[PDB]
Amino acid sequence: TCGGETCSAAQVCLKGKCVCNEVHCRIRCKYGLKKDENGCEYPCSCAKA
Repeated sequence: TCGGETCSAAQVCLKGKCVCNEVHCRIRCKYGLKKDENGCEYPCSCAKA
């Protein structure tokens, strides 16, 4: 575990906390990237607005 929590596939355990991993997306989107419920932009997809 990561400090009492399980990190999602979008996160990495750094210093005992789940944080979003670095973001590298090639798609170009009118409203930018979609965030999951932790705020992370993984997998890369265009946001609905």
